[PDB]
This record gives sequence, structure tokens and C-alpha cells, in this order.
Amino acid sequence: NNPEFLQLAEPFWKELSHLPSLYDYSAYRRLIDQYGTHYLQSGSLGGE
Amino acid sequence: NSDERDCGRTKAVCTRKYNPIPSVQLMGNGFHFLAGEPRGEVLDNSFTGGICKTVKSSRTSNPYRVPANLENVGFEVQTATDFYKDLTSLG
Amino acid sequence: LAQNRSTITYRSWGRSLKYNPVVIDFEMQPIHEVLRHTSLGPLEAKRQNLRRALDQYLMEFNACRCGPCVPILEGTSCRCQCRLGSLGAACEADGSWSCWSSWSQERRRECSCPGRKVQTQ
Amino acid sequence: AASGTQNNVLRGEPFIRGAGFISGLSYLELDNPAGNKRRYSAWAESVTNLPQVIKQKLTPLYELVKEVPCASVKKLYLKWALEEYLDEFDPCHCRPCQNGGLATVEGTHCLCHCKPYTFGAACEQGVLVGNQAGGVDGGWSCWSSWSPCVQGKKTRSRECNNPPPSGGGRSCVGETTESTQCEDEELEHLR
Amino acid sequence: SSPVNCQWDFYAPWSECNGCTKTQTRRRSVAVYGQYGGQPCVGNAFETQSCEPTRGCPTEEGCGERFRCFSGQCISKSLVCNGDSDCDEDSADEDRCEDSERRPSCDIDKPPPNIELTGNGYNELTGQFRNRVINTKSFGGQCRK
Amino acid sequence: PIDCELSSWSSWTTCDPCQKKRYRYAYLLQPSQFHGEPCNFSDKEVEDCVTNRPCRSQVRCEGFVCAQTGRCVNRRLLCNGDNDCGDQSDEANCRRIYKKCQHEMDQYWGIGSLASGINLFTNSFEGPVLDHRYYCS
Amino acid sequence: CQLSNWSEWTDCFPCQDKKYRHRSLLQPNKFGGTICSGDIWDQASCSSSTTCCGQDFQCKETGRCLKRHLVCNGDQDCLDGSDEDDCEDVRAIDEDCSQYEPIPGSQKAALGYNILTQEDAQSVYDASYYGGQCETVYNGEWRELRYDSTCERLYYGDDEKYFRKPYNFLKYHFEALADTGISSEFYDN
Amino acid sequence: STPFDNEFYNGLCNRDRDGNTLTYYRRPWNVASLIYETKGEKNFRTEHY
Amino acid sequence: ISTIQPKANFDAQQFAGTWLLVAVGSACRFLQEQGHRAEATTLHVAPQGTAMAVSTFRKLDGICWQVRQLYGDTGVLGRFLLQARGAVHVVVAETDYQSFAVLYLERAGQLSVKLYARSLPVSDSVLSGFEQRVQEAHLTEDQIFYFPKYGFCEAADQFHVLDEV
Amino acid sequence: EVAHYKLKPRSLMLHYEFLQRVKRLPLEYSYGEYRDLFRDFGTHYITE
Amino acid sequence: ADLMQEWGDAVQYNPAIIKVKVEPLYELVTATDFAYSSTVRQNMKQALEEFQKEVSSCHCAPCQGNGVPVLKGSRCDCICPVGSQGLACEVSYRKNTPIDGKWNCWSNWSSCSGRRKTRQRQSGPASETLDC
Amino acid sequence: NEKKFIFTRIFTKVQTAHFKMRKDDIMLDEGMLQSLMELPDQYNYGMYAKF
Amino acid sequence: NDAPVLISQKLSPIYNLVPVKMKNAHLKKQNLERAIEDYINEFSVRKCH
Ligand SMILES: *[C@@H]1O[C@H](CO)[C@@H](O)[C@H](O)[C@H]1NC(C)=O
Repeated sequence: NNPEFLQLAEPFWKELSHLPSLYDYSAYRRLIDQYGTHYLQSGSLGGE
Repeated sequence: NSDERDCGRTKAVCTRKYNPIPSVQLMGNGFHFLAGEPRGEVLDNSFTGGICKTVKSSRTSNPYRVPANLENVGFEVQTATDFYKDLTSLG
Repeated sequence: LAQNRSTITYRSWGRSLKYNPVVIDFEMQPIHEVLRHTSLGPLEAKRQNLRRALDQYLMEFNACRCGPCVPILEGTSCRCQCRLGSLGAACEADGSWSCWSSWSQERRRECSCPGRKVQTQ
Repeated sequence: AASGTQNNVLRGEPFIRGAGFISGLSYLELDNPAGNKRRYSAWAESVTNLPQVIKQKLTPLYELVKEVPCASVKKLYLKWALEEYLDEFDPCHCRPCQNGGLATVEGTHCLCHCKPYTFGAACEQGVLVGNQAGGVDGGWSCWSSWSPCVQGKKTRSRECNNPPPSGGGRSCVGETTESTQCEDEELEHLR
Repeated sequence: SSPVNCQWDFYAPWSECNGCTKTQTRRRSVAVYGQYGGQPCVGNAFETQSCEPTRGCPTEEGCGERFRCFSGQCISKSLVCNGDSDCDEDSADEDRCEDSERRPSCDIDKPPPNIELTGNGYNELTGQFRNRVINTKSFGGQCRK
Repeated sequence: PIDCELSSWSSWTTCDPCQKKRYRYAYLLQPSQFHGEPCNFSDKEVEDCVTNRPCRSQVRCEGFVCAQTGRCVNRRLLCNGDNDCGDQSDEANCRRIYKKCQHEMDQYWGIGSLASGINLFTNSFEGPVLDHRYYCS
Repeated sequence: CQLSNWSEWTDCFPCQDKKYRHRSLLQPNKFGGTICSGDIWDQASCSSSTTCCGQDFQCKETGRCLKRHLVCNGDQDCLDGSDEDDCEDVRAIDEDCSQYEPIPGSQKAALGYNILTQEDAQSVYDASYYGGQCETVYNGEWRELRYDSTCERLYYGDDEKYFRKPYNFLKYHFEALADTGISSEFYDN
Repeated sequence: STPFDNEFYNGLCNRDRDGNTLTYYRRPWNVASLIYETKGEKNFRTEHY
Repeated sequence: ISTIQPKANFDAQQFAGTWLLVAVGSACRFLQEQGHRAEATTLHVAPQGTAMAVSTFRKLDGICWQVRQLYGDTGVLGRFLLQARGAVHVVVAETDYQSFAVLYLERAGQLSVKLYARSLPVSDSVLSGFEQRVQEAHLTEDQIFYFPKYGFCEAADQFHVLDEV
Repeated sequence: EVAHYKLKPRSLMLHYEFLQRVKRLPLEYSYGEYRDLFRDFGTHYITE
Repeated sequence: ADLMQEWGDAVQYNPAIIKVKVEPLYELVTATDFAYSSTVRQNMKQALEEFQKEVSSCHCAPCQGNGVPVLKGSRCDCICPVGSQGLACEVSYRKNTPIDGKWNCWSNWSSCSGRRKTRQRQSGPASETLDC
Repeated sequence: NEKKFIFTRIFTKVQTAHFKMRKDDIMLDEGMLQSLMELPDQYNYGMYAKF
Repeated sequence: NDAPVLISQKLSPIYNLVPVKMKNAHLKKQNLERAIEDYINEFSVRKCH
């Protein structure tokens, strides 16, 4: 279930809290690089 | 486990621990008609309502535990067929 | 393992290597260098004395002053133990290095001979 | 006079993705093209006993910002930062790769991921076997300057560019222009 | 072929700083990417210099009626002394939970094999997965057997 | 012919108030090869000084200061059956034991090498820089 | 063999209480020279002894400088035993550390080396000194064998998977590399 | 044979953790150190006149 | 600690040959948590003096393995000893020389039963007797675990062998 | 490739030997001890 | 071989690091644990620069037989491809061996007059630039 | 005249693990420490050669 | 492995093994040195025909 109070991870929540209030692309770039661009919505675990 | 938090005494509803029905969780999932993939879980298939109702499978003596959401369970396992054959020869 | 070069032996060879691994290689430094890295503190005088003693030891017991044939100087006996020829007692171009000359300071050598033959202090 | 020339350039690169059982079917390659039945069943059981997370569906990551200090402001700024990240290293900047190669951006360097049965600097050598229809497909150009928010719409207007459809392949699929509502500090940042 | 060396223009104008760790955000864009195994780049992208704080730094979020963890994830008090990974990040609290009531985890042993991979993020343009973001190892107390 | 040779000794630096020592060093100019004479001596020297200058040597700590390693471990990690404050400074004067898991689990396979320092210039691994100890989900 | 004369007797030592002298090896047995059974070293008893760390603690007979935090800790740091003596009312923690054995091969790493003979000298480093430190490195040989007939269980031996690191060792660097290369040359003329 | 006593030991036992199997031996104080480096080699050569 | 009467006049020579393990009844961790991953276990018996040379073939991750052990005699005909934390006492009480075999093993004050047969299928009377004995041995029916009836290893290799002896 | 590894982005615990050696590092620029630190503990550490 | 299942399921018990994402060491030194963090990090940057200048491994004499020089303290050993023996591998059972070109030490930076480095292949890139 | 010389040699090394010795605060063996303490400050070739 | 035997042997004189600070340690050491010298130089192939 995507819409809920999903328990965030310690590093993810910590980095999101350490983000500055004012728009700063520096930390935003590093967080996007470390954590990615998208999260899981649906999909099986089919092999290949 | 909120109901059994501090129960000083309990009444045995089932005499022996029985195994649950296989593939019973697929019997509780919702179905989104538009998406072609039915849905995530909406109904609970582990709840039993206290009554330890069971059913004896063929050559599977170990009884299965029927949930409260399933009113009737029957085993009618049987296959149901397409055949095609073609041969070409030229000389 | 020495007898055969087949895959049947390498299995237990690697197993025994897991059991008892020998030293494959090692970097080295003179023994007077570890004295500088001791908890006792400054030992410059003893370190220099031991360095001079080691410089004299590497010249008195060098492989060159030993009997010419690989020359191996062990204690007071000179051996090469063979060239794998079994021709004579010492297993006799050839090539041979001469010993370091006395500190003039210069230090010369003579006999192809690989390496340096001239040293300057 | 007798002259003879022989050349048998046979190669392979299986993609088998169970951690341990990977080596079996992939190393069985020597003189055994077909994989063993029992080994295949063992690998199937192993890959059942260990996940294969690839083949996913995605959703915007910035939506997970729900209950944090300065939640909505950080969410909007992460939206802007994700847009800037997406359009800063978009592979559109990279030049088209030969033989229908696919280009990527790793930092500040373009890498032409070569199609199967191809190699080289820009996927130019190794044209022995194509096994496809052929041609040169189309590629979308880089997004132009963003709209000045006259009425909120967008004026990126992605158009064709230096890699046009020439070898008879299909054009780049996708919209021509985009349109949305400009933020303008998101209604002065939510009242 | 013709190799292409990278060349970036001047950095973007300066930004503000409000994180009590003032640093002028000066981002740049590489107008010409490298190709044909040429010069990838030499100079760094970002630049951190001195800045003047204008707006105040944002304080921590209010932890209302929730027992705080070692990291700061405030969770409800329903999980107090539940005999399991209550905080889901660390065992900091531990509620001195010696007398564990309700038979914690009701003798259920394992979760799915590698749900930690399910908790991991995803990247699209690189095809490589990312770090764990959503704590799927949570339980909420509700044991789902 | 290319025997190792080190540059001259660098100029003396001012005596560090915190470390109460002065240092000098040299850097490599030509590496030895072909079994030549290497640089078989220390590339630095240390001398004692007389420190007269204010220094902020010790760093404050909110939690309990460990007795042996001097680590700023919080009290939440004390008396938990784990050895957190170092060699034998933790778990001292403990009334009860708690926070320990049941099955006595082991650590990750190969996590020790993942906690050591790495030399990217020579691809050689070096001393441990990360504390991969136990410190239970 | 030609050996020089005995050098002058050195001054007597208070602790050693011995005399010493030596000579130089002028000419060894190259081809057929008569060997010299006599060595270049000698010692002699003395009777001129006169007087025989400063840190927290020191061993009785050996000058090993040890801190007081290593006294009465359940680990013999001195060969004489002056660190675990009279420790009557002293609790000794186990740390689950003394049950596991140190790394195999510390003996060779603790020995010296002579480039002239390519042989091993006496012990240089203390392979049994830990200095209270307990560092563990995950071994890679934890897959040897183990059987259980009563349970019909086959798995890897889970008894000893830990390697203790002495104080004198920085890191044991558990890794794995392999490079095997065969060279072949066949010429015909 | 041995011209001296080789069983005497001075103080704290010095471990000898090495060998094929899992067995721990003792090293006497008379012996400085003994290693279990089990090197091995053989040679072969032929020639014709 | 329990002890019963072994088979009267047990002959290791007539007991030799290839045996096939069918069912094992006990309360062990591997039997209850990893019992679903059990495979075909065959046994090879070879007499050696008073003791019994024992070879066991079983598929581990597909590749077969040879478990070579030597059941040391306890001085009494029928009972044997085996050594590795624990002592194993092999006791054969009820068996014929052509169709089936029942073994008793003790370790750490715990009893266990083993059903061996020369070939498949197993007679229903033999299984009924085994069930009766395992019920008389203070063991429940749920602690009984059946093994597959195929996939027995023919022979192992020099690399895949156990060396308890 | 068998396993994926990632170090926490922040709030990490350092080794006690490295802790003591950094506490022994001077304030004035001395390339000798810093080079010894580089030789004993490397030039970088493992994040991913 | 066909018994490689042993290697496959045993690498799980002793894996090796394949890919590495590096991070500078001065970023690991935080102010919450060590005082004077800024000066320590600047000194660490300068020391890393001088170290990379020192251990570039180009200062060693070029080997022969397509060898690869490796720097280790004050000693330099030539790692040669299979088929060559001796120091620097000057003796081999082959003629006109294709020798792979190697780059020398890059020149020092210019004092703010426009930073450029030179490099001679006596096959890496060159002509690196940094704005002052 | 026919000559056939063929030398095919292989040197294969499989490393188990690497070891790195510490540089500072090295604790020497008690025997070596005694021998060092038993060395006089004056240059003596005999004792140093023994060491 | 059960029963090894010597292959290589480092040499060391016996008079260096005499116990020190004995009754007549130094004089007996020099006397045994002279004795081993006279032994090794007394009878050998060198003196035979
Ligand atoms: C190794 O042993 C096998 C089996 O005896 C044999 O066939 C092979 O020829 C041997 N290899 C040699 C002699 O090089």
C-alpha cells in the first residue's frame, strides 16, 4: 500500500531531515544519486 | 494478539493445531476488473472465528484449517483440451 | 603433488592450502628500522651502531667472499650444492661477480654480469 | 598450388539471473549449447529461493515525503530537483550511436551501450549478424528553454534532431509538446 | 571518428543558505558531453563557498506523545514492550521489556526471504537499484501469519 | 643505477601546541629497482617541544565516557550484554542483562573486509577504518 | 680458513656478568682450503658485577613496559606472570574472546629474516601479546565439513568461525586472489 | 639424538596453532620457534650422446 | 538414557549390502525446520571385524557425497558406538535379512528411530510396526518424516567423501 | 556479483585504532604523519 | 570444469568486492568526534594531493616485455605477462614483440596562467585543464 | 642439421590472504627486548653481530 | 607425516652450547674448541693415501 504513513528508513529519514529549508540543489543532487528517482508501486518478482 | 493479552484462563476451541488451507490467501484478494491484475489483500484468510472447522483431503490425512470466510470447500480436481497435428512431405 | 599434473590432485592441494597456508612473499626492512618504532623512545645512538654493524655484517658474510660455484655462505662452510650437473664435488660463457673493493669513497667490482659494479659513499 | 582458409568465430554471452547456482548453466557452455534439465530445475528452485527484483513498476519517489519538518516545501523542492536531475543528464545530449546503439550518461561521459552481437568504440564494428529488421530509429531532442509561465502552460516542444529516421525505422514515440499549470511558488506556497 | 572532450559553461547564479551550514549553491551544466572514450572531465561540478544566512534554520519536528528513538523516528506507544523490533531501526528504547506479554510474535519465525530488497529503491535511467528507503521490516504489532 | 634517493629534510615546522611535538619530512624523488639500494630509513623525524599555547584537545561528550577507549557511547547501550565501550570497559557494574537476542546470531559474511580502508591508487587494502562491531532487528 | 686474533676483552656487565671477545673471518674455504672449526664468537664468565621502564607497570625480569589497565585482566602479558599474581578480589570478564584461537600463521610473521641464508631467525614480535584488545576477523574457511547421523543433517562445521588478532598485527585482510599462468615455447629448425 | 633436554618450558604456554588437522602442540622454551612450512620439490633431467 | 534389547543373534555379514533409509522419527531442529528439504538417503553396509564400515550417499545441492564412518563396537553384540559433540549408540532390535531394517540411535539423552529397506515399495505391515515402535518410544506421530522414493546416488567421487574414520 | 553493500551516508562509528591515530594527528601541516596515515589506512573508504 | 557448483555456492561464504564507489577520507572525519574539523580536512586534502603526486607510479623506470610497473614503498617490481623471466623481463622467446605504449609523469600545474598538463606516451588522456 | 629446443615452464601462485604489519607502537618480544637492553652504548661488533 | 626425517641441517659448534658461568666454562670451551679442531684436522681423507 503506497498511500499511508509508511515507516521510513533511518538513513532516508535522516537525509530528508538534514535537507535545508531553502532550495539548495547541492544536497538534493546527492540524495537523488544515493536513493534514486522512483519507488515501488507494483510488480511481481519474475525471474529472467 | 490484543484479545489474548491478559486472559487468566482460556477455553480450548480446537483440540489440536491444524495446518491452514494452501493457496487460501488468493481466495481473499480483491479484483480490479480494469487492471487485469486482481488486487492486493482486502479480506483476511487467517481469521477462523474460533470454530475449528476442518476438511479431510484425499490421501492427505493431516487436516486443513478452513477459515471463517469460506462457506464451502470441495475437492473436484480434474483436467479439462486442444490437440493439433500437421505433417507435410514432398519428394 | 609433484608426481602428477592432473586435476585430481589440485582439489586436496587447495584444501590443504586452506588448512596450512605457507608464506607466499613478504616485504622486508632492516632490523635497525624497527628500533625507531619502539615505545622506548629515542634510540638514535644504538640504531646507528646497529646500522654500522649490519653494514659490516653484509660485507663480511656476503655471498661473494664465499667459494665460487648459486653460492650460499652458511656459517664457515662454502657451498653451491650443485648446478644440477653432478659432474664433480661442487658440480662444475660462465659469468661470475667479483667482490666489493675497499672503501677508497669508491667501491669497484668486476667480472654478462647483471647489475652495478661501481658504488660511491 | 593448394591454398586453404578456415575461420570459425563462434561466441556467446548467456545472461542467467539464486546466487550460487548461477555458475552452472553459464559455465556448461563448453561444447554443450543446450542446458542440462536437472541443472535447469535446480537453478529454478534456487532463483525461487532468492529474489530477482528486476522487472518493477515505478512511482515518483518524492511522494513519500509526508510527515517531516517542512514537509510540503521539501517535497516541492525535491520535485524541482528531480526535474533538473532528469533534464541535466538526459541522453539526448549524447550523439546518436552507430548501428542503433543506445547511449547513456554516467557522470560527464557518454557510453554507447552496444546492441547484441556488436562491439567497438561507437558500436560500429561487428556487423556480421543483425538478426533484426534494420535501419535507424528516431530520437527525441533535448528539452528547450522552459516556458515563462504566461498562462501556466509549458513550451518545451521536443522536436526531431540530428538523428532523423533514415534507415526506414520508426520515428521516436512520444508527445510533441507538454502543458501543465505553473507553480508560481505553488499559490504562494499553500496560502 | 572524432573524439569529443567535455566543456562546461560558467556556473549558475548564487542561491540562498538557511541550514546553519551556509554554502552558496553554485550548480553548473556540462553543455558538451564526452564521447569516444575521450576526456570525461577534470573540474568538479558543485562549488561550496561562504554564504550569508538570511532565513532562520528549520527546527526539528514536534515529537508529540510518541516515544522517540535513537535516530528520531517517533512511533506510537502501542508498541511499548512488544518483544520485537518496535522502532524498526534500532533497539534503543527496549522498554526494559523483560516481562514480555502477549507472547511476542506468537512463535512466528521468519518474514519473506529478502524483503530488504523489496525495501530498496529503484533508478530508471541507469538500470541499477538503490538503497533501502521504505522500512518493510515493520510489523505494527499486527502479526500477519 | 636508479637507486632510491630521498629529498632533503623539509624546514622545521612550529611546535604543535596540542601534540607538543615538531615534525619534519621528506618525499620520494626516485624509486629503487633492479635490487638496488633502497631508502631503508624513516621518512620523518619527531622531536619534543615545550607547548605554550591554548589548545582544544579534549572533545565534550553528552553520554557516558568509556573507561578504556574514551568513546561517547550513550547509556542506552550500557548493560545490554554487548561490548560497546571497547575491550572491557562496557558491561561493568550491571545489575541485570537485557536487550540480547535469543539464538545468538553471527555477523555478516565478509563484513570485516568491507570495514577496512582501501587504497584506490594501488588497489591494495589497508587498516580498518570502520567500526563494524555488533552494537537487534 | 684464516681467522684473526682474539679481540680485547670488553668491560664486564652488572646484569650479564660475562666477558666477550670476537674476531673476523679473513678467508673462507673457497676450493680446498683447510676449514676452521673455531667460530668468530666467544664468551667467558665474569665476577665483576656492580649494580644489578618507570611507567605504570613493568614485568619483574623483562623490561616490558605495561600500563596498569592490563593488570589482573585474565591474560598473561608477562612471561614471568607478574600481571596475574595476587589478583584475589578481581573480576575477569571473558568477552567471548579467549574461547577463540588466534590467526594461524603468526609464528612465521613474528620471526626475523636473513637475506644471506634465506632462513628464519628467533622470535622478533610477540605473537601472544594482545594488550587487552579483542579484534575478530571473519574467516573464509568456514565450510569444511560436518555430519549428524542422529538428525540426518549435513551442513558446514559451525564450531570455530573467528580469528583473534594480536596487538602487534594491524589487519589480517581476509581476501582471495588467484593468477595462474603457463608459458610454452616450441621451436624447430 | 638430542644432546640436551628439550622438554623443559619456562612460563606461560606458547601456542603452536598450525598443521594439517586441528591439533594444538607445544613449543619448548629451549627451541626459539618451529614453523610447519612444508615445502616440497623434485627434479628430472635426461641427456643423450 | 534408555536401553532396549538388540536383535537376537545379529549377523553383520548377512546385514551387509545396500540399504535405503525410508523414515526417521525424532525431535530435532533440522527435522522440524528443514524437514521439507530432506532427500533420498541410501546406506552401504560392509563388515569389518566386530565393527561395521558404514558408507552413506546423499545429494547435497545436487552433487552427491560419501559419508564414511566406522561404528565402533561397545563390547556387546548388536550395540555400537559412534563419535563432533556427542556420543551415538547404534542399536538394531527388529530386522530381517531381506526386506527391512530398524535402527535405534541415542545422543545427548535423546532417542531416535530409523527405518531401512532393501528396495521400494515398503510393506504396509513394516510401516505399521515402525509406527507402533515409534509410538511406544514416547514419540508423537507428527515427529515422523517421510523421505523421497527416488534420486539415490550410485557412487561418489574421491573429492566428495567424508573422513570421520 | 553475489551481494550488494552500502554504508550509511552519515552518523557512522569509527574504529578505535583510527580514532586514536586521528587524535594523534597534528594541527599544523605535516606531510609525514599524514602520508603514514594514508599508507596505513588507505586513501578512501567503502560507501557502496 | 563441471564441478563449479562448489565455487558458486562457496563464494556466498567468502565474496570479493567487485565494484567500488569511493569517497574521500576527509569527509569521514566529522566535527562531532574531532575538533578543528575544517583545518584537518584541508590538511587531508593537501596530503592526498601530494600523495597522489608521489604514488602515481609513473616515476619508476619503464619495464620491458610489456611489463606493468608497480610502486611499493621504495621498491619497484615489474609485473610481466606470462612468458618472460628476469628483472625487467629483457629475455623472452619471441622477437618484435608488440609493446603497449605507456604514459609518463604529467607535468606540474601552471601558476594561475592557465592550468594545463603535458603527457607523453614514451595511452591515457592528456591536456587536462582547471580554471584559476 | 636439426635442432629442437622447447622450454615450457609455469609459475602459478594462489594467495590465501594478505597481512600488513603495524608501523607504530610495536611490542617486541621479551627476548629481543632483553637483547636490546643487553647492548652497551659503546660500539661492540661482537654483541651486535650476536644480536 | 607420521614419521619425518632430517633433510637440511644448519650447523653450530658444540663448545658454543656449553653452559655459561659454570666451574670452568671459558677454559673448557676453548679446550673443546681445540679438541674439535684437532679432531677434524687429525684423521680424514686428506691424511690418507
Ligand atoms: C595422473 O593420473 C592419472 C590417473 O592415474 C593418469 O591417467 C595421468 O596420466 C596422470 N598424469 C600424468 C602421468 O601426467
